[PDB]
Amino acid sequence: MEIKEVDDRAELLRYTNNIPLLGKLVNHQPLWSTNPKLKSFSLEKISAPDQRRVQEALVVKDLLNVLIGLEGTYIRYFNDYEPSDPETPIEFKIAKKMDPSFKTFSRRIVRYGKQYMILTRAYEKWSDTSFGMVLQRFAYEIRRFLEDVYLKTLVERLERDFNKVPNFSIRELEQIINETEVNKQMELLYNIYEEIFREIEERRTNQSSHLRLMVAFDTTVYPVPKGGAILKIFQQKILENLGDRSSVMFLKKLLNNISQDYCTMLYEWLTQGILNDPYQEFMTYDDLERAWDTQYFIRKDVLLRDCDSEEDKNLLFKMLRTGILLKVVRASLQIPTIPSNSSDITIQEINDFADLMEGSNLELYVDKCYSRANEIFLKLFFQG
Amino acid sequence: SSVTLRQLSNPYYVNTIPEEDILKYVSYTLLATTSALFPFDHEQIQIPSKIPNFESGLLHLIFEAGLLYQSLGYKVEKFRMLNISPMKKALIIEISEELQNYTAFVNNLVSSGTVVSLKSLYREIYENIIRLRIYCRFTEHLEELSGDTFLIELNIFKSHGDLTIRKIATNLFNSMISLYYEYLMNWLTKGLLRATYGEFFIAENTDTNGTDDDFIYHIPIEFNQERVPAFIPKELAYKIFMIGKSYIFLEKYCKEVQWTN
Repeated sequence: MEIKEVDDRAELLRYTNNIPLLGKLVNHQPLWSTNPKLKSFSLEKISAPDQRRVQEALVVKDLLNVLIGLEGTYIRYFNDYEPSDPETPIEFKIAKKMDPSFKTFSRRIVRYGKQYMILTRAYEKWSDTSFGMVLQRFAYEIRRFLEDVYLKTLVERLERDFNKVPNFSIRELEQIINETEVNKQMELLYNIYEEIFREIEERRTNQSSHLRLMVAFDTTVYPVPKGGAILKIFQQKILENLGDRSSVMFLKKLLNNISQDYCTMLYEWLTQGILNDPYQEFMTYDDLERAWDTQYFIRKDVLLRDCDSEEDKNLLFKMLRTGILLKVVRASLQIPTIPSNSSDITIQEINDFADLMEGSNLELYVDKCYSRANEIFLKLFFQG
Repeated sequence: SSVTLRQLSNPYYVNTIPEEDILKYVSYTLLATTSALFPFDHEQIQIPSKIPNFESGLLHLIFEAGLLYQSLGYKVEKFRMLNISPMKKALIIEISEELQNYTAFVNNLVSSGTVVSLKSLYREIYENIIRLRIYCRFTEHLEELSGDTFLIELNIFKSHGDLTIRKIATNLFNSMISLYYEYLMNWLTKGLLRATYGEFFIAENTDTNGTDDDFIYHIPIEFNQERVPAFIPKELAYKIFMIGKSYIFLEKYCKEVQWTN
């Protein structure tokens, strides 16, 4: 195919004030559709049954690029694609002059490149501090997935077979993608994306829409669901994948690797009385960051459970009180931390969120923490 | 059939440069050096028409590392010539270490001979790209910016959900806080304010107008409460201030030299 001249020069982007911490810092390549570097070859010319395999070879070469988010020579980014725009949806168009059987395979394969790019871009957006550590860890896991699973499979298996295997074919690509279940993993991630995304849009849309404790609610709904608001998505998705052991296993693993810092934060609150929430994802926030009798606020929107039932309200308050008593003790003793040997009650870290949320376990975990907080507190008050 | 699809697609790409040749010059691009295939201009990499846009899209994704590398290398070289706070040197040094690790990694991939394609290469260096991007953004403002501000920002990032980010922020933080600690020691053990470049909350103030030019009524030490870092209790910062002031008083005016030493 004849070569066309395009002044293709790679450079770093000048404006970073509008780029997420993990966003791309390099200009996109010139597009085929406006600046092809090659005269195209109509595939019509090789539609013949004896040349048909060649047509397929050319099509597969594009599919490999489509899967990693690049346009090809027969499959192109659609008409409104705008590579400099983080908000532009991406669709692909398939050259009309193509064997119709390939055109249908292509649509089925192409959709994954679409998901790939979306997930890629989404995790980059989520690298901002504005989204919270729960989402950021998820964004991490997405990125990690793509590096180690998606692309690894693609290169080790598909690029490799394209280059090395006689009888390698387009029908095989479909089989392999499903064979490794990478598409299910992506489909789940994609659907999580869609769920959070639509949730964000709903939130964005809705701009107009006994204990001696200073406990106020903060009914603010955040544009970005954070903390429990995210963890709930995962829980709900698991509940929608019931019976698919592979899928739920994946989702559970994933959730436990997302909730890990959340759990740590909760643990310290409950065993140390330490509030440390730089991204404002934890319920129970207060002022100042003397004057110790400050108000505590409950971010209803980041809660793991509703606070409408009596039982969960009671649990929430117990968790709150637990940390407060510990906070008092740390202040009173002028210590950074309360050691495990400060009491006869020792409490293990939360290392499995999903398990903690299985029912009853949370209440007991908290009760143990609470009991401990009182043991320590009372010893101080009646001895110290 | 008897051939792979690559063999069949081949005859249409005969006018273009194969991946073998591209890989032979990629290692140079990745270290931001120039080459015969990819002349590396001051800030741009020239891609020949002989490499289709099909592959160019990947090369941009790959080449970004070389460009980021270059940018960080310049940040290092610029600052290497300046009289700056040790706190910045700590950041700079960490950048140089990252660049050294980057380099070794890249050289190892190339020398291993196991990279046979660009898709493979890209995937293999994917993480390094991410790491450089993180640093590149952290160094974006490494100019007109104090050491404490950086420590604060890093503390935010130390809590970031992304594992790579928190590791990087942590390492940068630790490299810098170590020298912050040294400032505290100089003050606490010597009453010394040295090489702070305005990046330490306790300051010398000898800008007098006859109001004790000889420092017999006051010791020309003051501190900015607003510059006390987040990790030091304000009350303690006060004690720190007073210890060094007391040190000075005793050593300089009371001449309690044997004791003080």
